[PDB]
Amino acid sequence: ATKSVLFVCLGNICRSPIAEAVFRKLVTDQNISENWRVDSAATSGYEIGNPPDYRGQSCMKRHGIPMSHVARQITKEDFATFDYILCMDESNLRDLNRKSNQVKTCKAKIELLGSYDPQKQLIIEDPYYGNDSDFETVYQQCVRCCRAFLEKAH
Ligand SMILES: O=C(Nc1ccccc1)[C@H](c1ccccc1)S(=O)(=O)O
Repeated sequence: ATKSVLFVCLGNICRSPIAEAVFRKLVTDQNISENWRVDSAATSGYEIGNPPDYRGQSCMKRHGIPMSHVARQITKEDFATFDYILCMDESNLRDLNRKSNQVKTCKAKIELLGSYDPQKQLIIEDPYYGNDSDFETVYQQCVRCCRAFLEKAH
């Protein structure tokens, strides 16, 4: 039975495509990518059609994890098809819950990705107005959370 996860952030050009790429690498490394549908989407329409922010690409290149995506906004269908929708911050979470209540079928469990962090850094903060170190922190959070999520979903 194929499992599925959608990572979600505000623009879908940084936090969620990083989480998506980190997770895809993890399952590929453990020989189970074929068992997973992995994707990412945005709560907003700010960046639809755009590639991941290059500041995030720079970070990912340093860690040797390839990343490619075209930003898209989450849709009503996503709530029906995904097992998990894992988002970055409380604002994302409130929007996703609002949207989920507008559809008939919500298969997805909607949660903060950070709820999986063994180090308990609950929020994955938007690094848009931040510096290199903020992108690195996002990356590290995604690694820790994705590993924990794969090991045992809530
Ligand atoms: O879209 C974003 N923020 C945002 C900030 C201001 C206006 C619109 C979007 C976020 C982002 C962070 C770093 C570099 C690019 C984008 S994301 O949610 O992580 O993708």
